[PDB]
Order: sequence, then C-alpha cells, then structure tokens
Amino acid sequence: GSSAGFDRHITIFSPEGRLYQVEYAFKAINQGGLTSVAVRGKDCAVIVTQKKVPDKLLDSSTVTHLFKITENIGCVMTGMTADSRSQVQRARYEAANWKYKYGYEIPVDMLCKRIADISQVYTQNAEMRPLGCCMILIGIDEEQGPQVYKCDPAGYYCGFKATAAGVKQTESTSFLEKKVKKKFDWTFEQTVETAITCLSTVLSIDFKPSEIEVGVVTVENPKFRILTEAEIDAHLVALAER
Amino acid sequence: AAVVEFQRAQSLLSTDREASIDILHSIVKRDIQENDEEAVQVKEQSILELGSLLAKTGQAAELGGLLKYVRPFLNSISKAKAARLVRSLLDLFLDMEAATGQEVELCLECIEWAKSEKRTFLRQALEARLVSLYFDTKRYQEALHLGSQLLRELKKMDDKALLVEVQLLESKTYHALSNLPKARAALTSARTTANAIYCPPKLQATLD
Amino acid sequence: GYSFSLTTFSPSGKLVQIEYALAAVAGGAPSVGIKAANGVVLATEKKQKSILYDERSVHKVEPITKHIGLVYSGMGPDYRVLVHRARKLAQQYYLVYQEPIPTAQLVQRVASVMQEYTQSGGVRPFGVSLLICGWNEGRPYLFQSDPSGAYFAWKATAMGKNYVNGKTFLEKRYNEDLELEDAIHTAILTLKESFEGQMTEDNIEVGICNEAGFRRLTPTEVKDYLAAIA
Amino acid sequence: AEVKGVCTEAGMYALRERRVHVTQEDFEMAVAKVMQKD
Amino acid sequence: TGYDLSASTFSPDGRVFQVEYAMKAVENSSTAIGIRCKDGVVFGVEKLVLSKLYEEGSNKRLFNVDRHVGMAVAGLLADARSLADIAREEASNFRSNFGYNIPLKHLADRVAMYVHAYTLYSAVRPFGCSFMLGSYSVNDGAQLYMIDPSGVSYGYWGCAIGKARQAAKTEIEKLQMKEMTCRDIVKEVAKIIYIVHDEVKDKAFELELSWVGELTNGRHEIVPKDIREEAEKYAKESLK
Amino acid sequence: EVDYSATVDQRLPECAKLAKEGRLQEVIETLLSLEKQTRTASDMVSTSRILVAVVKMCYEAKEWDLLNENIMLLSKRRSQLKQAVAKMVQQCCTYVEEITDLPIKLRLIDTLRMVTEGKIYVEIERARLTKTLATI
Amino acid sequence: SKMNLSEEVDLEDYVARPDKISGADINSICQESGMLAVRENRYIVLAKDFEKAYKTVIKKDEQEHEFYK
Repeated sequence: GSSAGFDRHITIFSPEGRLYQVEYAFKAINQGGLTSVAVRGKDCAVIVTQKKVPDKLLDSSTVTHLFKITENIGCVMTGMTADSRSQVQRARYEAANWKYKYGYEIPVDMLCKRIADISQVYTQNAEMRPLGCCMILIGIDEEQGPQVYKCDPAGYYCGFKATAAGVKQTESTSFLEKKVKKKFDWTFEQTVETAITCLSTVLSIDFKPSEIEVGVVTVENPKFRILTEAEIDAHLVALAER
Repeated sequence: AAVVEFQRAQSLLSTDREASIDILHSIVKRDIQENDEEAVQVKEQSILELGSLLAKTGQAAELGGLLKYVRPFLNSISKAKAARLVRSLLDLFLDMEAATGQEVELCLECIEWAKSEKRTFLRQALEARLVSLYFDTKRYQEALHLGSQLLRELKKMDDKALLVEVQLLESKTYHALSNLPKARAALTSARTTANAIYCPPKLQATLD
Repeated sequence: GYSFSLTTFSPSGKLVQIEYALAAVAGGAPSVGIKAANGVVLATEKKQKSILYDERSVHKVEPITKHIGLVYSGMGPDYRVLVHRARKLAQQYYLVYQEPIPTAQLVQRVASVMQEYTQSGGVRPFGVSLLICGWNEGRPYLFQSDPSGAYFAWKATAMGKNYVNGKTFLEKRYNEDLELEDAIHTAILTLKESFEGQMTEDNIEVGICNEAGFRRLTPTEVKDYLAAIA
Repeated sequence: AEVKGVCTEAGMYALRERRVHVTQEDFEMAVAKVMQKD
Repeated sequence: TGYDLSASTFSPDGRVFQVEYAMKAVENSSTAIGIRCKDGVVFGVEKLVLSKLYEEGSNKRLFNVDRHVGMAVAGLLADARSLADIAREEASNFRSNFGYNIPLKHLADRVAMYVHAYTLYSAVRPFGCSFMLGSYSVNDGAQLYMIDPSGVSYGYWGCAIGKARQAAKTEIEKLQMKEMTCRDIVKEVAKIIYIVHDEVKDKAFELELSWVGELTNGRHEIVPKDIREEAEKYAKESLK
Repeated sequence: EVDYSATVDQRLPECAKLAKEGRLQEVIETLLSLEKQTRTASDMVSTSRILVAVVKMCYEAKEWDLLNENIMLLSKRRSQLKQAVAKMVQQCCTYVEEITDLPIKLRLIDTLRMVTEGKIYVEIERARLTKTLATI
Repeated sequence: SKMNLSEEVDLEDYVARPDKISGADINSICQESGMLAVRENRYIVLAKDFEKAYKTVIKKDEQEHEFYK
C-alpha cells in the first residue's frame, strides 16, 4: 500500500503497480446500496436488481436501473446514478453508430468491448475520473445464444454464465457459483427464479412485486422487455409455493 | 454413423468385455476419407477405449499388434494427439506385467517414431521406460548403455526428476551385476539429484 | 487534457513511473514465449477467479495479422488498447505496401506507441509487456515490448508473475534445435512451475505461429498437449 | 556462509545415518540441499 | 487531505467530495417545493428578500425554459440561470430538429447529462444548484423531475429542494396529490412554504408561485396575483 | 403456531376410505400438500400423523415400490421435522417385522437404513434394523 | 481422521482450492463442518457441511481486481 506523489489523486501507478483512483471507482459502485444479479440460461438471459423508493413522493415509475440500450440488448446499472446514465447514453450512441456503420445489430460482446475501451481511457488519462458505475449487458446473439457481460469502471470485461454487481456482489457470486456447479441448462422460468432467489437469499428480503425489476431476453423473442408487476408477481408466487 | 457404435460399445461395457471389443475394433479397422473431423475423433476415442479395455482382458496380439497397425493413422491426426496415442497405447502394454517377449521391440519402434517426429521429451521418457524394460528382461548390459546415453541428455536439460529414475535403474542394474561399488555410486548420484528437487512420494519410496 | 508529462526523471536518473508500470507487469499473469526452429509458441495463464466467468469470451492471446500474434502480462484493459493500435498499425502498413507487416516492423510501431505515453502529457505508461511472435522470410520471430517502449528480440522468455524463475527455467530447458511441438511442451512446463492449482484446457491459453500463420490453439488442442505433461 | 553451511549440513547427514565420520556423499547431499533446494 | 480539491479525484471510499460540497450550497438556500397534482404541476419557491431595497421580482427562482416546461431552482443563482439557459437551448434545439415541444423526460435526461459532465473533470466545477422541471401535456401528462448537482434526475409527485427540504417533504406527504387539482394544490403549496419558513431565522420572504396544467392549456405561467393572494391568505390563516 | 390439528383430523379418515377404494396415487399427493402446510407451520403432532399415514397407506395396499419411494421422498423433504421422521421410521420398522417375504423385507430395510443413516434421532431404529438385517 | 465422515465427502475438492489458509483455518473448516452436522442432529459429517463450513471459515473478500491481470 505504498504511495509516492499523486498516485492516489490521479490515475498514475503506485510504487507497487496499482491504480488507486481506478480502485476507488470500484468502491463507488457500492455507494448506491443496490445489488444487481444477471443469470444466463440455455435460451434466455435475465437481469434482476432491487429498486428502492424511500418515500411515496418519488415516482417509482422513474427509479429504474434497467435500461433498453437497443431493442435486442438491455443492461442493468449499478453505482452512481449520474454516471450510469452517461454510460447508458454512450452505449446507446455506440449501438446506433454500429448499426449505421456496419448494417447489423451490435453484438453484446462488442458493445461493452467498446464501452470498456471508453472507460479504459479514463483510467489512463489523468484529467478525468473513472465512471463509478457497473454495466451488465444481456442480449440474444444470432449464433452464440444468450450472452451476459459485466463492464466495470476499470475497462475490464468478460462473459458470464451468471454474474452480479453491487454491495452484495461477492455474496451473490458464491450463491450463483453453487447453482452453476449443478450444471443445469435452466429454462426461462428457472433463470428468473434463480436470479430472484439469488437476490432474495443474499439480501433476505422476501421480495414483493414492487421492490425488484426484472429484464429478460429470450431466443423466441430476441427483444429486451421489462417485467411488469403482474408478471413479476407470478414468479414470486411460484417461489413461495415451492 | 460411427458415433452410434461408440455408444453401443459403451452399452456393451456392462456386458462382456470381449463382446464390446468387436464394436470398437471394427471402428479401428474402418477406413476413413480425407478429413472426417467426426470420424477420426471417434476412432481416436475408440482406439483409446479399445486399448483401455484390453488392459483388463490382457490380449497381446490385439494390443501389441494395435500399435504396429496404427502407425499409418498417426500421420493423420495432430501431433499432440498422436503422441498421446503412442504414449497411452504403450503405457497400457508395459503396465501389463505379462512379458510377451516383444515389449522391447515396440518400445524401440516408438523411440524411432519419436526420433522421426522429433519429440525429444516423448523419446526421453520412452528410453527411460526401455531401461526399466531392459532390467526386467535381464538385459543389464544394454540397460547401462542406454542409461548412460540418457544420463548425459537428462543432465544437460536439468530434468532432475527423470535423472533420479534412470540413475536408480543404473543402481539396480549394477546391483544385479553384483557390482556394489558402482551400485553405491549410482545410488549416490540418484540421492544427491533427489535432494536438489522435490521428490514425489513414489520417487522418494523407490529411492529409499 | 493535461499538457504536462506525468513521467519525469528522478534525481537518480530514472523514469520512476516506468518502473512502477513494470511492477504492474510483474504482478500480472505469467506469459511464456519460446521460439522454436520451425515456429514460435505463446502461452499464458488464463485463470479466472470463479466458474461464472466465460473462459472463451475474452482471449489473452489475440492475432494481429494472419501471421502475428500477441500475448501479454499486466493490465488487461491496457492490452486491448494496444491490440487495436497494433491491428490499426498493421492495416496502415498493409494498405501502403500491399504486403503483410513484418513482425519486427510491427514491434517498432507498437513500442513507439508505448513510448509516446511515457512522454505525452496527462497520461500514464501502459502497464503491460507485449510478447510479439510472427513468421517472416521463413524465419520465426519473438519479441518483447516493455512499458518503457524498448523492444528485445527473445529466443525464449517469460513475463508476469514468477518470471525471474521462469527465465531461469528456460535457460536450462531451451536449445536452438527445439521443434514447435517440443516448444509447446516446454512452454507449458514453464507455466506449470509458476502455476498454482491444476492446469486444465480452459485455464491456460496457447497460441503458435508457423509457416501456415498464427492461430490460437483451441481448448481441445491444448488438452492433448497437456496430457503429455502428465 | 553458504560454503560454511554446506559443511554444517554435511555433518547433519552423517548424524541422520548415525555415522561418526562424514563421507563425500554427505557433502554432496549437503550441496544439493543448501544451493538447489534453498 | 487533497482528496476533495477536484471533481476528477475519488475519495478512498469512492465518493466525489466536490460534488458533495456543491450539494451543500443547495442545502444553504431557501426551500423550493413542487407538487405534481392530477392535472398539472404547481411550483412554489420561498424567495427571501435580503433587504427591502430589492424590487418585487428580483432573484426570480422560477424560470421558463420552454413554453410548457418550468424550472424552480435552489442553490447558487448564477449557475441556476446558466442551467436555465442550457435547458432553454435544449428545448429550442429539440423543436428546431424534431419539430415539437421537448418531452420533460428527455429534457430532464438531457440537462442532467450537461450537469453530470461538470462532475468528471478538474477543469470545471460541479454546478451549485439543484432544480425541478415541471410540465404538462394532454398526451404525456403532468410530470415533475428534480436534478441535483451530481446529475441524478428522478420523477416526483412532490419534491422540495433547499434548507427546509426535509421538513417540507413531510408536509407534502400529507397531501393526496394524485387526486386534487392545481387550484387546490396552489393553496397547499403556499401553506407548506409558510410552515417551513423560519421567522426567527432569515425572514421577510416573498412567495413565488408558478404552475403548468390543463387550466393553462399546458403552458407554464406565473400564478395570477388574484389566485396567489388567495393562496397566501389561506397559508397565513393555516398558521393560526 | 397455526395449530392445524383438527384440519388433518378431517382429511386422514377421508383419504383412508379412498385408499381402500383404490385411490392411492392421488390421495398421497393430497397428503403431501397437507404435509407441506404442516411442515412449514412446524406442527409437530400433525406432521407425524400424515407421515405415519402415508407409509401405513402404502403398506396396507401392498405398494412396496411406492412405500420405499415415499419413505425416501418424505425423509429428504426440505426442513422436515426430525421427530416427525422418527415416528415414521418407528411405524415403518414395525412393518419390517410383519413382512415375511425376504426380498420385500430386505429392500424395505435397505431403504429404511439409508434414510436413518448418520442421524441421531433415529439411531436406535437404525441399530435395531441392522440387528434385524444381521439376523436375516 | 478423528471425525465420523461419510464416503461422499472428497477432501481433494477443498485441498485443491488456491486459498492460502493455515492449519488453524483447516481445523476450523473441519470444526465448522462438524457443528453443522450437530445442528441438524447428525453424527456423520456430510459433504454439504464441508462446503458450507469452508465458505464460512474462509470468508475471503476478493481484494483483487481482475483488470490487474
């Protein structure tokens, strides 16, 4: 943990080879206090996050961390709300530019690979700070199938069978690692159930059909849709009955 | 096509082992077209399974003759797969203690294949195994000649783990020749080489 | 943007920020490159911290042209930037000469980019070292590009974590008469000494270059090579 | 110091075999332990 | 400690102090409340007069960024006016490009990104004002968004920004805002402002009122003086 | 807790008549739903009575394959009360003594000795079953 | 060796883990595995107890970001 100069104030290397500013951006994801869980099945991908409405004054229809980047690609944002919208707006622009320049919908893997490239510049140039947000894109590829990609402030990116971001990321990761070890190609119903269960078990909330948001993409309909409270209640009822 | 008989051979595993052989061995005789990325993968899986089954049945003609028959096929699959095939087929025959009398012959044939394919690491372990086979066949004089050559090659590349084994074989061979002073020197070489590296429990046991 | 250099000379005549960038390289995943007589091999430890990670989603060994490949040790995001720059640089060479870019020429162009970030304003050096392998004029090529921007022609080298002992291991295990397949065997052996746990076909990445060009070995192929180790 | 430690370890190997006189094997086994192992 | 001198440096706990410090300027200004009723949005700002010399209308915290969108500000007034011009030019550009009045959701999402762009670099400082944007249309309906110095835009039914925001929010929660109309809300908005005002503390406030709803044909206008005085009288009577 | 009690006092005699009539597969499912309610409610005196009822139902109906499957399924049920299983095993080991057919008796013991393996609260039944198995 | 285990537990699953743990940590894993069996009124330690015990005892925060390698 040695320091020499401005290694803690700008994105420059520490004596042991560390970028503290980039590391501090990771602790910024937990500032919102929300956890997101994404699970990929045999033919579907599901993103689940908790929505907190502290007062009835807030319009709950607006407090959403689920964003439709394009028709076939959706994402869940964790971290600073202000930084999250900029990444979503940036991701939407790159998706639209890819469609215009190349003539086909941008792949999920290449969407963050661009976004991780933008966020890498923030970790190399010192006049701006890294965006304290985490991006998890889910979408149905033409050939590879369902895809899940986490997109961290450091410019790192990787595919995931089931990932999580937020305060309870490592608690939820251990839960999802156990479920994946069983090696079950979950159906659409099971992926939503394990995604809701992962957020439910880790947080111990026993979710109501107003406290989480579910966004799913399926092979049958490769479009990103937000689950309504009626649709979300069916899965919660199914969880309770089993 | 060919995959179906593999499951049928797998299903026949619960049945008589020899009954399953006719399925796998027919695939082994089966001729192949230019590439057949599925067929060669099945035959490679069948031949590895066929030899594995014969490790329990113990039939030298179909096992020892297999290695002499599949030499043309080794020129089709990738070199990494072929070297594994040669290693696996040879290892099963020699782990079978039955001294059919040709154990020296095909081991030397594989060494020639290793020389032709320029696989030094595969060759060196085969030569080291041959020295053990020479010792087990009372061929002490040739064992020392091959062990002496392997000692120099192993020393240059600092392969201490394999150096200990061949040195121990030299110590055992000299002991059988009733030459205690040379047996102690070879064992001294093996012990000092062993002390310089981490000895696996099998290697420490044979040294002790 | 900041117009002043963030890398400066220490009173004892050292670019201190470059040395700290090299420390990040030493903390990265090990990468081993061996130049055999008939080709070059590139191997690295692509081990993830969980099974949830998709191994095949992100590849540490990436091709640049039909005959040039990259493998790194250091910061993952920094390597993707250098991959795009190298691929951009290879296209610029190809467009104006209509000939695939020589392996040596690419290293100079890539190292120049790395050197620029040492002297340019408001930026930090790349925290990676690039192992560049290629095939030109019927002769194998292997190079290393440090964060400083200095490129070395290596017959056999290792970078990343435990690279000092890996270099020593290659000293006693490499000769100019090694073949491509034995180089793969030696490259896997070099990783194994620095490797913790067990090496599967998914937690390591191997890429080789020969007359046929550079291609990254599939997990099926790496499994066959790994079987010879044990 | 390493050369001195090799001699001290050489006498240890004689004790491990309950010998009184240090033999050449003991020095060689001490060299391997001090240099290569450590 | 040096971790709070720039917006481009993260605290070791991952918080941007310059943005947090800019939020404190909003918490030092007078409260400004906005309530979204069934058929519109009513804006009420407690506008103190620092001296009797300022004219009735000086330091107008209620702006008109478009013919259908209002703006109630809190914090530093200069950055509030600058953001009002940014919101003004965002609505003008939207009409000059797409051909219709800009939706509040897009306007809030557009101005917030400009606000957020000032929270990333050391070359600029975060805006020291928080503002509420309200609009009404027959199609979209009454909308109310609050944007803080960080750049977070959330839709609201009742929002308060300023030093008495926390006390004002409690009074807003009593209201059944989803059912009453603008004419009834303007009385309550005055009542909440008068309740949260501190007479022993900074006193002599002027009640600034504005609304946009179906009664104004979706046009943001200053509340008429005749209704405004009626709301003022009701608020004063409610204090007994 | 919720004290189901009399709730199972109504179902158990009713499903007993359907069991003799010929309805067993549908009946046990109704008890399984009733067991699920009582298990979650942690009703001890209730949950035992269904568990002994199902094993008795499959024993009186000579449903040996169903009896062994039900024993394994009931014992592995999520968060099942430990004393509820003890009563079910206690009533089941009595059926072992009554059963004279060796292949049927052996398989029931093997299933019973497997659901009681490693569990303290049924250690006496497992020992006694091993003595019965050893005697056989 | 002093504990009543089941044949279903494979110690190599937890030995192969790359966690840098001490002998007291390994004792705690076995000690915590035995208490989970005790909690469920069991005198034989199952494989599920060891998996829960290992996760509880180690409780290792990642403390390392993937972008460094």
